[PDB]
Amino acid sequence: CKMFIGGLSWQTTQEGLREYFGQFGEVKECLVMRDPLTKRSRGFGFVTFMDQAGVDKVLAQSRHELDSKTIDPKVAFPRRAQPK
RNA sequence: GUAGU
Repeated sequence: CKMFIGGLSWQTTQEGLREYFGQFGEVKECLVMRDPLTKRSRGFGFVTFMDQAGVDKVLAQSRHELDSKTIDPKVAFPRRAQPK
């Protein structure tokens, strides 16, 4: 599982991602790659599902939209989470 | 308003 989420609004948050992505399955993780000085979302983030069956639905649907902006969700390039 | 560990 795990997906990159492009085309977001500058008003989108990772709680707002969970609010939209909870329609396809329970999310295991959500992120928005925002600037900490200007609070701009950069127009993108990430979401992980508790099962692949939520990833399957997000790929199978032809269009997505959050805060009146067309979003572009896709399979995430592999990475390793760091402990803290 | 589009690539993170």
